[PDB]
Amino acid sequence: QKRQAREQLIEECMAKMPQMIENWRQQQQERRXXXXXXXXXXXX
Repeated sequence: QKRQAREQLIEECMAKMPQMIENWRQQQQERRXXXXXXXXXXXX
């Protein structure tokens, strides 16, 4: 039972993997462009 619970958990987590990594990568990538637009609006 424990083993199967482990395996199902791994399955769900691997289904959530590309989702989480894309969600965070795009968001960090967005924070870079919002900090670049706030530093280029403070410098005009």
